[PDB]
Amino acid sequence: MIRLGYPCENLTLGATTNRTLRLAHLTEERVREKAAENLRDLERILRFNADHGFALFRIGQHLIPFASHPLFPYDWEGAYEEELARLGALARAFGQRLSMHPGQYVNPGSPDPEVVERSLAELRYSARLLSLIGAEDGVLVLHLGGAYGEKGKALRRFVENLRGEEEVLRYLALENDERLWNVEEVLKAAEALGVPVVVDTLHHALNPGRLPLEEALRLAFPTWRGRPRVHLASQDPKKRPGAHAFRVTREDWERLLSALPGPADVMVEAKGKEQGL
Repeated sequence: MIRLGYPCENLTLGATTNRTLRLAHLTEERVREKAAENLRDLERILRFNADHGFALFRIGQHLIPFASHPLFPYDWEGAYEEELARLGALARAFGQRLSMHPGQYVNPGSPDPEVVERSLAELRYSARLLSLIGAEDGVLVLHLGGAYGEKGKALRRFVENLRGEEEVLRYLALENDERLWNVEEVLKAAEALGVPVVVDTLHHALNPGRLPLEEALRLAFPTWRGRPRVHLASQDPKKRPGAHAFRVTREDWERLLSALPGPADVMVEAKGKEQGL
C-alpha cells in the first residue's frame, strides 16, 4: 500500500540525469556527448530501481541539455526517439512510474510575456519527452509560481496560458508550496484546468491553510484517474524553511502513513536521494 521513489540522481551508482554545460559556444558534439551520458545513466538508474524495489523516478530537466531553447543545434526528437522508446519500454516492463519537476523559475502565470514564453517552451519539452518515453501514467509536477502583488489575477493568468496546451495537460499535476499556494488554493486551479493535485507534505506543514494533512489528502486523492501521488520530505534542522534534510525522519513517515485515505505513490525528496529514506 506504498510505492517509493527518488528524484534525478543516484548516489551509490554515482549516476545522474541532470548534467548541464557552461562553456561558451557549445558545439553540437559537446551537447550530444552530455545527452548520451544522461541517457545512459537513466537506463542505469531504471535497472537499479528494478533490483532495489523503487517504482518511482523523476527525470532531471537537463536530460537533454537546453532542449527547450531555440538555439538547440539539432533535432533531439528525431535523434533520440528510438532510445527514449527503448528506455520507456524498460520502465513499463519494470512497472515504473516516471515524472518531471520543472524548477520554480518556470512560471506560466507570469506578468512578463518573455518569461511566459520560456516557461511554456520548457513545459512543451518535458511533456514531449514524456510522450517519447511512453510514460502514460507519467506526471508533470508544477508549482503555481509567483503572486506579484495580486494573487487572484496571477492564478487566472496561470490557467489562461496553460489550457491552450493539450500535450502538457496530458501529464500536468499541480503542487502546493511553502510560500504562496496551499492545497486548497492549488485545488482551485487544478479543478479549473482538469488536472490532479500533488500534496507536498513538508510544503503543507510550512503552509497549511485551514486543512490538516489528513483532509488535504482526502481532498486531493479523488483528483487522480490512476494512483494518487505524494511528495515527501523533511525540514533540514540547520537550514532555511523548505530546505530538505539528508534523510527523511521516522516521524515524518509516521504522519504520512497515518494520514493516507488509501494506497499512494510517494516521491521521496531527501538530499541523500535513494539513501535518504
